Amino acid sequence: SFKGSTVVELMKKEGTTLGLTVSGGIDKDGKPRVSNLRQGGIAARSDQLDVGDYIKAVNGINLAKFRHDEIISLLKNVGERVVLEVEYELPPVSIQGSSVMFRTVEVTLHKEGNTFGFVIRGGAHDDRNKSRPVVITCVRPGGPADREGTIKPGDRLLSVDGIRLLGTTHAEAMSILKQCGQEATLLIEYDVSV
Amino acid sequence: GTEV
Repeated sequence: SFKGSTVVELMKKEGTTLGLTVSGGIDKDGKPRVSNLRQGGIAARSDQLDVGDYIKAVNGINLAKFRHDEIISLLKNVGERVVLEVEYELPPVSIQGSSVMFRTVEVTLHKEGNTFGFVIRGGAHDDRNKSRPVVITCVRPGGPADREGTIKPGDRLLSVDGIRLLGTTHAEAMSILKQCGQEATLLIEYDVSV
Repeated sequence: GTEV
């Protein structure tokens, strides 16, 4: 399958874990993968990670040739800055059909912990095999997007304060959301039956 | 898997 990739930076706190559960390794059935994200943890609250994501590398160290326990030792001994290179299954492209119509709605949200409480996946890419609309794949319960109640997994992010996301990469779309201010109006596209 |  064609994969999307993304870089996630997590700041580790002196007396705590990341709330990130990792499965896999050369001695295991699967490759290194996010298998759980602890509720309210650093990893969950980043809004950049999802269960099922593959971890290709931590701090520029490729994980694939490590045994499971070696990957864990690596993660437990990282300093405050953890840099995960992540690969993920691309979001399916929703297409307008006879029974599916697209509509839009403006959603205003305020930040909390510098995030809007949703994960985006996809984005423009030179390799058209990897190129996708920017899809909101997860909405963290209790977070801003969840509280406001409009945005749903599968919805597309079209613009952020009138800045349109067409042609923008995943990294670019993330920066637009980061360099956003504490409030933002987002344009959301979604599926309607018939 | 193992939690970190």
